[PDB]
Amino acid sequence: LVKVPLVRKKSLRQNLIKDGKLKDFLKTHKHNPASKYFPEAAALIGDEPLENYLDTEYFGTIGIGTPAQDFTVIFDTGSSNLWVPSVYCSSLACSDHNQFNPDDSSTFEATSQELSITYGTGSMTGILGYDTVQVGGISDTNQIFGLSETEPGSFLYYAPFDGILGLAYPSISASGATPVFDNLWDQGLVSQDLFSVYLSGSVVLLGGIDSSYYTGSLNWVPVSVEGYWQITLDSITMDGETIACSGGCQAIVDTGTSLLTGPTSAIANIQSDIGASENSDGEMVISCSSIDSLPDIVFTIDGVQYPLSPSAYILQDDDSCTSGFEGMDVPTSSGELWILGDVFIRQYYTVFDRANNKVGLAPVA
Repeated sequence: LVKVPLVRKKSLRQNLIKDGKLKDFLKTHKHNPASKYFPEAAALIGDEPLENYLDTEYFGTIGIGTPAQDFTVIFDTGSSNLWVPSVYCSSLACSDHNQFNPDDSSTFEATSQELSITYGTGSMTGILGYDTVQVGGISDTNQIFGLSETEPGSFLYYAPFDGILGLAYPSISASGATPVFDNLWDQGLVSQDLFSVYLSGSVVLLGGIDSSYYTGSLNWVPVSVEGYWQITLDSITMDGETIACSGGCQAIVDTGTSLLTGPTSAIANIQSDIGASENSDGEMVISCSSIDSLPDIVFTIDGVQYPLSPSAYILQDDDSCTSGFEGMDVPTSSGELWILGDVFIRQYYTVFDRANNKVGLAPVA
């Protein structure tokens, strides 16, 4: 089976906290995760292009070129581009990361096309090139990717990743560059037009489904809008009570974030009920000792119930327990939108099917 092992590491946020940098940032910027998903939710003043990856926790490794140069990357279902930093990246922030040197690669082919990458909070500038990408043991030849050269923000210096490998639909790829998964499929390098994610780290399984990772039967849900891995949510309940998504709503399955993210108001209510409070470094801490007294939250999808127990929605680290919930302000006309991140995936093995445009889910084993 083609397996890409994932390692769980402290987040960019945690690193910012530990260096005492987060406070100042937050005082002068207004963070809205909604900006990754809507061209309209952007920050007016965006000097931190990677702000939206504050909370990513799982990373994988890929090789690029001949012979291979390695990089740690985020396997992101909420984006579609592949990019890594160029050796030409002079910025301070590029300094202790792996960078790609095209001169060292006998298979590299330059292009004159510019890459402009944005995740809603400022842009990164670079160049597009082709090379062979080593992923899960496979050699993905003629893969177009970006080499970033301009200021990526101070956040990169503290990030546990070098770059990002997008897993969404091609419709949302900047410059229409072909995504990794599409090129693999196009070249007949994978068994089937689908992929699955298992979080313990865990693995990204390319072109397969492994029954060892779940119990029960898989439940299939159609993708409702092709672009992100977007589905229809039926409701959200907390103590038998409907707390949000009344009469249905939209949800995006996103591996590039660890948290459950939803509209500010629903969220403010949930935080209050679970006993969380916000600290200086701007986190919602909860007492670890209070876990056993919390209620489950249930998402109903296509008429099936997916409960998350407190042990699931509350993150337990070193020196702390933190809330796995976060809020965002979605645009006007946009309807209610929830984002399902690691917290959810860690409990429900997820299958991403491109052949049929559906998502499948089942309780982990």
